[PDB]
Amino acid sequence: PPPEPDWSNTVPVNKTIPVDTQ
Amino acid sequence: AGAKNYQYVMSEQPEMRSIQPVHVWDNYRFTRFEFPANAELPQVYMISASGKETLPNSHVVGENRNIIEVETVAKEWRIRLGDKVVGVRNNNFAP
Repeated sequence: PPPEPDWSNTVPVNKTIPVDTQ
Repeated sequence: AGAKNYQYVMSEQPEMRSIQPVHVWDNYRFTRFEFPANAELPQVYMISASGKETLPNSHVVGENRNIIEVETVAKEWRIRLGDKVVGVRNNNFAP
């Protein structure tokens, strides 16, 4: 079925964040 | 090596979760897209200054080549593959 981004809940693409803890 | 800014937002749909990009981060030079290792790597488009979708030169990196480094930075990214699509938007724009 046709996908199409409805941005229903609009979920970011950054959750882990690459910083590397030291 | 410095302080980068990766602010992205993708449509939350459980139907297009298959090609849903894990995480995304850009840089003053190039931008990289992290995708699942069990999933396939789709094609990421970009909204030109015209108004239509254009497919920029993409690259592959990572320990499993599950990454897609695009040679350009925009505010709107359209990930399409097969019969599914995932709308992504960058809310920050560093360059």
